[PDB]
Amino acid sequence: STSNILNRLLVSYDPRIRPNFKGIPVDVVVNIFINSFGSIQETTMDYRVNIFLRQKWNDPRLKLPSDFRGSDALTVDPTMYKCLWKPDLFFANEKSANFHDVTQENILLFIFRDGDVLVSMRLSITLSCPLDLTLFPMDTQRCKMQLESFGYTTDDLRFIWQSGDPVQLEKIALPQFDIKKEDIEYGNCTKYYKGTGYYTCVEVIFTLRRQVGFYMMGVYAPTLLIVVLSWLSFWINPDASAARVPLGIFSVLSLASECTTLAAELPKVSYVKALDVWLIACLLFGFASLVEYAVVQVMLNTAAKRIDLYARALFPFCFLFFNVIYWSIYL
Amino acid sequence: MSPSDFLDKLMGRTSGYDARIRPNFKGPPVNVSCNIFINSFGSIAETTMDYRVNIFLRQQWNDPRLAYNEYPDDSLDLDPSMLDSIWKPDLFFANEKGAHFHEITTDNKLLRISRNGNVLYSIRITLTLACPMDLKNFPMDVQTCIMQLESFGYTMNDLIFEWQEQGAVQVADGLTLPQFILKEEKDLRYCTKHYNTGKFTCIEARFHLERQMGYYLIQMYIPSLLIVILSWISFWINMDAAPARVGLGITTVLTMTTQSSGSRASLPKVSYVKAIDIWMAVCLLFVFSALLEYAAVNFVSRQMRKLFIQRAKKIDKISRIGFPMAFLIFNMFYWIIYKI
Amino acid sequence: SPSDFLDKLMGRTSGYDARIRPNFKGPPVNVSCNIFINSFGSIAETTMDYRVNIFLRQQWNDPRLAYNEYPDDSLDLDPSMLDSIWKPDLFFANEKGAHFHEITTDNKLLRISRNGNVLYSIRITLTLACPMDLKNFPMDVQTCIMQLESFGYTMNDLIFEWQEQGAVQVADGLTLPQFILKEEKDLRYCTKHYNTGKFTCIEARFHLERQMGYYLIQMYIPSLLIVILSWISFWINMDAAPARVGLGITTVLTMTTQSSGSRASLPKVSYVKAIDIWMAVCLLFVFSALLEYAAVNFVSRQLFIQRAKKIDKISRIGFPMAFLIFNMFYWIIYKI
Amino acid sequence: MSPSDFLDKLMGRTSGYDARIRPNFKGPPVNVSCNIFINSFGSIAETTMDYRVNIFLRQQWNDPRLAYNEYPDDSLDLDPSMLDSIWKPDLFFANEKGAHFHEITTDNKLLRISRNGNVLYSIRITLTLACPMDLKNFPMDVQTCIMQLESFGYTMNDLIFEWQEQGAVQVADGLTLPQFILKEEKDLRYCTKHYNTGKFTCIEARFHLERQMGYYLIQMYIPSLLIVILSWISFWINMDAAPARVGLGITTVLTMTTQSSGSRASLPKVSYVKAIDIWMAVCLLFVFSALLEYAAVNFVSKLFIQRAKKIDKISRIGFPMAFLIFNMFYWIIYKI
Amino acid sequence: MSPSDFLDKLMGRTSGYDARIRPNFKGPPVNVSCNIFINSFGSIAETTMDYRVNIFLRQQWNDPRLAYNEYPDDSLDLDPSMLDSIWKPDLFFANEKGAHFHEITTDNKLLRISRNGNVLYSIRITLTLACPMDLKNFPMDVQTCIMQLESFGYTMNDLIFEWQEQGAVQVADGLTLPQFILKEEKDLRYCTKHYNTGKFTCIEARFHLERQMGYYLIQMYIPSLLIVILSWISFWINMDAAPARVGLGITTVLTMTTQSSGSRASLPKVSYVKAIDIWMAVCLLFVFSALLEYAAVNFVSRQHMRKLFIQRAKKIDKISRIGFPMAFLIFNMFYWIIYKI
Ligand SMILES: *[C@@H]1O[C@H](CO)[C@@H](O)[C@H](O)[C@H]1NC(C)=O
Ligand SMILES: *[C@@H]1O[C@H](CO)[C@@H](O)[C@H](O)[C@H]1NC(C)=O
Ligand SMILES: *[C@@H]1O[C@H](CO)[C@@H](O)[C@H](O)[C@H]1NC(C)=O
Ligand SMILES: *[C@@H]1O[C@H](CO)[C@@H](O)[C@H](O)[C@H]1NC(C)=O
Ligand SMILES: CCCCCCCCCCC
Ligand SMILES: CCCCCCCCCCC
Ligand SMILES: CCCCCCCCCCC
Ligand SMILES: CCCCCCCCCCC
Ligand SMILES: CCCCCCCCCCC
Ligand SMILES: CCCCCCCCCCC
Ligand SMILES: CCCCCCCCCC
Ligand SMILES: CCCCCCCCCC
Ligand SMILES: CCCCCCCCCC
Ligand SMILES: CCCCCCCCC
Ligand SMILES: CCCCCCCCC
Ligand SMILES: CCCCCCCCC
Ligand SMILES: CCCCCCCCC
Ligand SMILES: CCCCCCCC
Ligand SMILES: CCCCCCCC
Ligand SMILES: CCCCCCC
Ligand SMILES: CCCCCCC
Ligand SMILES: CCCCCCC
Ligand SMILES: CCCCCCC
Ligand SMILES: CCCCCCC
Ligand SMILES: CCCCCCC
Ligand SMILES: CCCCCC
Ligand SMILES: CCCCCC
Ligand SMILES: CCCCCC
Ligand SMILES: CCCCCC
Ligand SMILES: CCCCCC
Ligand SMILES: CCCCCC
Ligand SMILES: CCCCCC
Ligand SMILES: CCCCCC
Ligand SMILES: CCCCCC
Ligand SMILES: CCCCCC
Ligand SMILES: CCCCCC
Ligand SMILES: CCCCCC
Ligand SMILES: CCCCCC
Repeated sequence: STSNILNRLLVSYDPRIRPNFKGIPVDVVVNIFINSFGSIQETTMDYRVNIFLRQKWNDPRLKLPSDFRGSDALTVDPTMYKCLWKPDLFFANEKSANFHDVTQENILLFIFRDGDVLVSMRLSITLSCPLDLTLFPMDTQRCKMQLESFGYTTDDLRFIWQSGDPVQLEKIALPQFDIKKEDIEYGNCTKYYKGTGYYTCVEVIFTLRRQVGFYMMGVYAPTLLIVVLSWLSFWINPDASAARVPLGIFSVLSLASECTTLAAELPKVSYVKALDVWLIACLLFGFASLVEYAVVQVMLNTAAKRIDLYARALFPFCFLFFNVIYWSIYL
Repeated sequence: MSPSDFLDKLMGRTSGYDARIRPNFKGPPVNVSCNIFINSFGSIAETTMDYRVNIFLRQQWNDPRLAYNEYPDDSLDLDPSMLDSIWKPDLFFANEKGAHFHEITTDNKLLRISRNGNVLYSIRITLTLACPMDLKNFPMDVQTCIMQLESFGYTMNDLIFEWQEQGAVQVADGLTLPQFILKEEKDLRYCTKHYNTGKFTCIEARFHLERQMGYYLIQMYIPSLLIVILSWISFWINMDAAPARVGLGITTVLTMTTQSSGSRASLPKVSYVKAIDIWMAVCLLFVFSALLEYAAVNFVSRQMRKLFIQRAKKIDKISRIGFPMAFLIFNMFYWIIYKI
Repeated sequence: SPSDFLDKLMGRTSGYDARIRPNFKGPPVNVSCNIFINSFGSIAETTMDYRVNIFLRQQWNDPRLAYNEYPDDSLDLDPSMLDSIWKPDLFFANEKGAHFHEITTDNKLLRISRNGNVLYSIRITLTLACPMDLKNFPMDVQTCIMQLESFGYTMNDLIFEWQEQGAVQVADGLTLPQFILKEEKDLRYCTKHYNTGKFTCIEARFHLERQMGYYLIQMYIPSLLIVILSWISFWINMDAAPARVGLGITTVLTMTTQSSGSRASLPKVSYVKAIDIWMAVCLLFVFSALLEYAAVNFVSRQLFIQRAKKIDKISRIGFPMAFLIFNMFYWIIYKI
Repeated sequence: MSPSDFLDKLMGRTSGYDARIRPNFKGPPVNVSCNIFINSFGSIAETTMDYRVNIFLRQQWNDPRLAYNEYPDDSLDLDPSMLDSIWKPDLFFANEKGAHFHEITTDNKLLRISRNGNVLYSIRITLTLACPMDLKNFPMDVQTCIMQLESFGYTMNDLIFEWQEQGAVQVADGLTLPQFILKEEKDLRYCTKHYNTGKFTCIEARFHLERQMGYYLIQMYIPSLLIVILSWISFWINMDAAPARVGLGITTVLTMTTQSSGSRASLPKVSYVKAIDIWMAVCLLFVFSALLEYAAVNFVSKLFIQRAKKIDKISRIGFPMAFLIFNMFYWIIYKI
Repeated sequence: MSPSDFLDKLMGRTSGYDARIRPNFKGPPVNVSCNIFINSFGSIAETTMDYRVNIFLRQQWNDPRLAYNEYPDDSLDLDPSMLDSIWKPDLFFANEKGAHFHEITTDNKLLRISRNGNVLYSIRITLTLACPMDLKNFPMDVQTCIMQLESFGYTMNDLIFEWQEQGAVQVADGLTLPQFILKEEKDLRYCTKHYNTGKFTCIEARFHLERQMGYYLIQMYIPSLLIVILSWISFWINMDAAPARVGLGITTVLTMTTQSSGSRASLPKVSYVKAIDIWMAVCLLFVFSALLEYAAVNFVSRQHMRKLFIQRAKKIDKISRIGFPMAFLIFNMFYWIIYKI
């Protein structure tokens, strides 16, 4: 009849035996369709991808009978994969992954004439990638996606990327990142857990380049404005303490508060980053401005005009020199 | 005519109904007319670019092997404990970003088999959909968030989705939202996907969402206007009060910096320039230029000795009469642009 | 035997099809409901929702469940068998998320009476959603409701009604932070008219008043202190221009910080709240104090001393009365 | 002998053990002696007024139809994967506010059927219980948080709950907490409640939690004493000048306000006044009163100079004594 | 012959294998050798005092009634779908504080029955264990967070847990942690519990975790040092600038108060005094003393036809100016030498 073909195929078909039980390992090809790439969270060293994971192997026990109509493809319901052997492909970077069943369990299953199967189930994997926060506002992170088997050694199961396009993203447009080209290198990733054997592994590496725009609008402009404010504080030179000290005080305090606030979000990594270097240098320039005013006061309490003229001449030059060096080094 | 016998005869053991083959198998694809009902909208997060909708998805296909002749009724009602033994479409929201059913005191499914073969099916889902936002005109944007109904198990030639002709997207009567206000017209386009494994079906609805201007306007424009007027009254003070003018300028600069930092902190770390960012930058620039022109006047007054004081007072008067005019010009120029 | 009685009443040797309503092809079976609020609380403002831990009960009439062996009238049963009985499928129209409770066993109760009445009491935990009106935010009177509503049948097949006496019971020790629950609880009707037919619905209203103590103290006393600080800023020598302008500065900064905190503690609603007006008026008073001092300085710098002192004195004797009259009007309008 | 056959005969398919009817049916009720074992207490969330406990709830009733004579052993241990086919008590926590089992590598249950019929049952739950808290003496409070074990399906006439006679509530030896400390003596009373549907048995245990002063004491009181000493030193300046007196004073008030905001940011929106609030307000009042005194002295300021200096001296001598009297009175009030 | 027949004969319908009785029933207890494989640490929170670990628990007991002889292979591999029908140990973590399995595209179990009867069993767990921390030397502390494998359903005389002799706790190759850095030596003590019901076996491993000082050092010591130098440059000014110096002192005192308040935002409300609270208190005290000495100098200068008051005020200013920095250096040396040993 209609379903009698699949009933005949699955009768006497033990789902607890892999294809070619005593023969060669089954070659499973893997294809990934990134439906939506999520936002990477620097706080917890992780991001949330949403993929249409696809697998395709050869099962000789599932050859379609010669009485089957239709050219090649025999699609079945999503509620029938329970009776078919499936590779135990799991993600080695997952933190808390999830299935997807909004109306029915989202799993597709094609069967061809030669016995090939195609499971294209949908996942919501939440990977974790260790970031490198050196050169923080201008960095290019590489976040991975490791797929590997669990219960079968290399003698039984192995994963090979599809010869076409293993990744088929079309439009992503991350809020603060942009991915253009990625490498599928380390194709082979086979791990060797001690005393257990060789386990197949495949790996995809992305290149999450970070856009500078927000940070160039976030700290660069306010900090430059405060430094120029300190410069014009040099400019007046009224020798009035109540009008000259508060400018340097406000510059130093604003730099300190801005640094603390902007660093209160990133993960507590322990090494100097570009943002910290910039903040420290600008805060040091403000403090040096205040020390310059102090030395003017002590020398005036050879004249203060000469030293003030020298300062007004040299601090803008020194700041421009530092800015050029910083941008050239970090770009 | 016992109800127990009739249900078993129509589906189950003594029926011959295989709930694994689609209606009209090996033939034309089966249409699935869909019509959602927005029970409760809202929870429009900005950071995660997602909104939570509580729909009531309905769909009615045509299964020819479910027709009955015993009961004279046409709109026969069935059990939410029975529809697990009949074939159903498997539409999934392509941007669901997480979803869950609802089960309180019983499941939340409705089944209604018609006389000819039409089968109504209405479940209650609570999606948390994802829609990318364009925050260029952030305080006055008109967002467009969408949902994409689409199956997962069949090909284009096996299962057709269409919207209902009349009244496809209904809305709860007393629905209201914070901030945004939901429009009346809802576009119903086609979103048919071409994946690597064949052409698949995709029907989508568009909800056009405006943004109310009250909270943003008040809480991030009135303080800015007040601080700018404070800078102007800093202009309108004695020239000799150097510490007073310096302190007032410093306070205005600090207030603008803090307000800009606070305004930037409620939105995702987007790259481009927003609409409120231009306003905050211009206000900060005006405050800084005000303090800088005070600094220039103070420098000029120091370095004909009497002529320098006269020109310093002239510059101060020109500033006090011109700045406010320039700010008014900027205000009109800005408001006329972001309202068109 | 008790096992044989249960088997013949329900299950294998019973013939009870647990899929057909009682009184089929006839009048609808009314289901009398009565909740019992075990523990209220967790009224969040940002998410515009509250959590209630109800002890829902309902008792319909099933004619095909009568028994004659036991002389007892209220025969109690095992919560592991009430899954083989037709049950109403009521759902909360604004549940926004809910779950059962299963600790050490399920948390259901079944009790079949002699004539056929069947009690059914489960312990659910809802997090219901209620739209709020924050116009009079420090002194608002919320009205958050729950809507019991059927989903399976049309009105002609299932009707929901409340009990005549004690429909909504409240735990004796039920206490809340901030809000205090009223005593009267309205029991209205919410008959829905969907596109698929009429579905029965019953709703209960909880009148929730808000205690004014914490809000009063925290965001009213500092405002009065800052206003009095500006008033004593009037009470200082005219020559102390830097001191007066700095004190005006710190008053303005304190008002700005407090306004930012108050606006950030609440959801970003479009309209103006009752406390935002207070903050705005206090900030306007402080800003006008700074403005009038600058005006006095300008007049004095340009007989001028006498008129400047007269302006200062009239300001010092005039703003306190204006603030008092504003306070009286505000409190009389927002307490009626 | 076949243990499989013995188990099947005792219960299961070929046993006739209907696991849906209470032991001693239509007869006397069965006591369920309970004795918990707190593995890990803590997480005293003050904002949400709840705490998390990880108990090892145990209970042992008497089932006459489980008596066996085949095996010679008495304390026969069973498999935690097959105890779902016997009668089990259905106690629930009346204020659980959500709870879940633990299933790691296997279920976390234990079963032990004695020879006479005693059946041990020890599951591993993780509750997050709810206890209303009273914060009148906020830093020196003695909280009382409780857990209410209570049955759900059966009536008081069909069931009795009792605690174990000796060592009812055991505590892990290495248990420790931040902030609070768990007392050794615990109260175990009865909570037999009368719902609308009948009397349900209930047993509750009381946990007494003191509060360590260490963090609060230091970080909320030592800065206050330092600022008060600073204000006294501000008194100890001569005619000096504006900054000497005003400045010292201007910092003092500014820091004591910072102290205010700090003591404020960590508690729920409670209405009545806390205990730390009284101290913080009095410290702010002393700073403000010192500033007001300084002002009045400045307003007064050769005979007027003499009286102003005498007022300053009597202030510098009297204010420390008044502060000491207030401190002693406050501490005696809050330490009795 | 038939693999399906072999599987059914070994366990299932035609087997007689009851998966409810422990191996060596009514005999010696069955030892279960355990060895975890830490895949990744992370999320070592201070607020809740817990750390999330993604372990790869393995164990191997001896089941006599699983022996086979027809197949020549010794390390016969089975599926993670049919291991539910065999007896398994029920070890639980005494301080798991919540945990869950991993189920993606399948389960994440493994079954490997050896020739003699040894049965490997390697599931993938994601624990969030609870470890009470000691924050005395908070920026320079060394933690010791532990996990305790322990059986619950059986008795010490019916189930004993032991670690493998060689390679008991493996570590992922490229494993790294933010903040903390993991040591190499890990202790393996014993944990035999004595509950009310009797003796239950338990075995624990200790992970020694040091803390990196980079982030804390930079962004909670550099601002304090800079503010102290700010007080010093306030010292380095003439005494006529009374409003300027008093304003700077006010700002610095407020800054130290705010920084000390922001110190405790990310730490639990622990009772005793920490390591860095002493540093913050000393910095606040130094700023406070700077303002205090300015007040004293103003008092001395204004106490005044003699210039001796001005001369002694200038001497006081100079001696404090040259002395404070030395006192700060002495305090810094003492603090570092006593908190780095
Ligand atoms: C990967 O290396 C492993 C280990 O030698 C080997 O078994 C396997 O053939 C290799 N596979 C690929 C894809 O190169
Ligand atoms: C709708 O159903 C009919 C009958 O099965 C089919 O012929 C038609 O192709 C389907 N929809 C479309 C327009 O493809
Ligand atoms: C304890 O259990 C027995 C069982 O028959 C019952 O009669 C008695 O009332 C229960 N309560 C007491 C007194 O412990
Ligand atoms: C487990 O080791 C103990 C200790 O020697 C021993 O009694 C027992 O024989 C071992 N396991 C077996 C084989 O039952
Ligand atoms: C997307 C380019 C942004 C360039 C920098 C803009 C700075 C604006 C603010 C200047 C004070
Ligand atoms: C209904 C529109 C309301 C717009 C905001 C009005 C604010 C008025 C007060 C400003 C201080
Ligand atoms: C962990 C190494 C610490 C080295 C000493 C740092 C001293 C910093 C303060 C210098 C004044
Ligand atoms: C983790 C290495 C830290 C090296 C010292 C950094 C010092 C930065 C501040 C310099 C003023
Ligand atoms: C790990 C090396 C640290 C060197 C000393 C750094 C000092 C930075 C602060 C200088 C004021
Ligand atoms: C002022 C000196 C600060 C650095 C002291 C370093 C002491 C030795 C540390 C060895 C780990
Ligand atoms: C790349 C080395 C950075 C060293 C610390 C920062 C130095 C700042 C100098 C202005
Ligand atoms: C470990 C004992 C702590 C006692 C309270 C805090 C004392 C602080 C002294 C500076
Ligand atoms: C308004 C709160 C009064 C609390 C009791 C009295 C406190 C006296 C402190 C000196
Ligand atoms: C929604 C229109 C707002 C217009 C504001 C104009 C403000 C002019 C100062
Ligand atoms: C056990 C703590 C004692 C704290 C004494 C503080 C004394 C301050 C003057
Ligand atoms: C902290 C800055 C001290 C600057 C001293 C300058 C001395 C010049 C002779
Ligand atoms: C137990 C910690 C003692 C810290 C003493 C610090 C002394 C600094 C002078
Ligand atoms: C991609 C933008 C870089 C801008 C560098 C700074 C130019 C002044
Ligand atoms: C202000 C100088 C910016 C230089 C950017 C780098 C150019 C190669
Ligand atoms: C905004 C300042 C106005 C001053 C007017 C003085 C007459
Ligand atoms: C003064 C600018 C008015 C703009 C009105 C836009 C509707
Ligand atoms: C879109 C850019 C608008 C600039 C306006 C400047 C007044
Ligand atoms: C009901 C609260 C009244 C407060 C009055 C404050 C002056
Ligand atoms: C009912 C409250 C009246 C307050 C009046 C305040 C003047
Ligand atoms: C209890 C230890 C106190 C140390 C104080 C150091 C200043
Ligand atoms: C720190 C800058 C000093 C400049 C002296 C001319
Ligand atoms: C800010 C620019 C200053 C230039 C002085 C020659
Ligand atoms: C896009 C550039 C905007 C500049 C505003 C001053
Ligand atoms: C702010 C502009 C000042 C120009 C002085 C000549
Ligand atoms: C601030 C610039 C001043 C220029 C004087 C000629
Ligand atoms: C905004 C330009 C102001 C110019 C004043 C002279
Ligand atoms: C608000 C505009 C004021 C202008 C004064 C000259
Ligand atoms: C009952 C509230 C009292 C508040 C006193 C400031
Ligand atoms: C409803 C508006 C009230 C305004 C009081 C000043
Ligand atoms: C127990 C605390 C005493 C504090 C005395 C000032
Ligand atoms: C200052 C007196 C404290 C007394 C504590 C019992
Ligand atoms: C004055 C009361 C003293 C109490 C000592 C225990
Ligand atoms: C803390 C510094 C004291 C200096 C005394 C001369």
